[PDB]
Amino acid sequence: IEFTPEQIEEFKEAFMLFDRTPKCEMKITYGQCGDVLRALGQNPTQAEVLRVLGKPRQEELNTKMMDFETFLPMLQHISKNKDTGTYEDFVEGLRVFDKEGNGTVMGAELRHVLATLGERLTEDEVEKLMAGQEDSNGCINYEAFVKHIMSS
Amino acid sequence: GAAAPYLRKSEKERLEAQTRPFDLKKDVFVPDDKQEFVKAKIVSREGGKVTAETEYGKTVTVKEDQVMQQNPPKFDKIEDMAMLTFLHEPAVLYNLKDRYGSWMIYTYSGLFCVTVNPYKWLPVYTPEVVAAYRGKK
Amino acid sequence: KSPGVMDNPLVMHQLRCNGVLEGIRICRKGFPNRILYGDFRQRYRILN
Repeated sequence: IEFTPEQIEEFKEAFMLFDRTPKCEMKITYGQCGDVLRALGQNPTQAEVLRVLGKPRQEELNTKMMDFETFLPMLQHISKNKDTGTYEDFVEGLRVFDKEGNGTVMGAELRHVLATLGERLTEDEVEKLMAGQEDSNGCINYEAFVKHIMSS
Repeated sequence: GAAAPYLRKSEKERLEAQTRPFDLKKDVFVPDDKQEFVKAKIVSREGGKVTAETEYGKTVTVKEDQVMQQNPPKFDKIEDMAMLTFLHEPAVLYNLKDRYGSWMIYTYSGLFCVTVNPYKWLPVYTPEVVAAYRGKK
Repeated sequence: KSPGVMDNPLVMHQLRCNGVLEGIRICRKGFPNRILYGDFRQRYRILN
């Protein structure tokens, strides 16, 4: 496998954007390797990001810089992954909450699951995820929730 | 499970083999003034009456029913109480006295914990402790 | 009123007096952790 003329343009655009310098230099940080690939469309864990890091650095800013010559052999590798996820995994998953067959979810119980296990979201991102409107004591639903996530 | 620093007790406890050959099998708890309840051994049993010595070796004739059975050091200086097996008086008495002394005031005796007041501003209540403990596992 | 000091005669009596024995006889299985089952089910999901 190798990158097509359309794919090379996708990689070039995003990389050229990432070059943030008063005098430019054409490099990305190893930390920025995260959201780069994400904007490229590939959905990775931070585990997937660090896996392709030249330096055994973990999260920090100001370790290693990668050129496009280095970045492409990163991208070319990333494309191989198959397990990205569907909708119906998430439907099966989120149904487990149920107790009476309602597919309805209380707000507190819904915020807590986001925060606790995994790569995790913060208190702040939960405030963003739920800012209303006008349903008290105080329920969301699993169907409309997931479909909006996938919809973007 | 896995230990922490002094907030928990020394919960990375050992299993010192020395203690094992003792589980065989006729040792009991005798009443003392000094410590309270101590360790005695059944040497010879006169039916309803017994001849049980003590840590101090003094041989004494006793009446059956007083003899509380030994609850092995498999439950020495752990966090909770839960696992202490033979639940007669002295098995508990010894275990908490040495917990307080070992700097652990509060102790799990289930949900209804035991605390033996320290009376001293112990440096445990600092936001290092209160930074880690944020809906922790 | 002394810090760190303990007495045996007192504590002897007190552990016999706060129903600590019988108290451990039930509260040996008595769960000290207790949350909500809907959450724990939803939060564990795809482990299996």
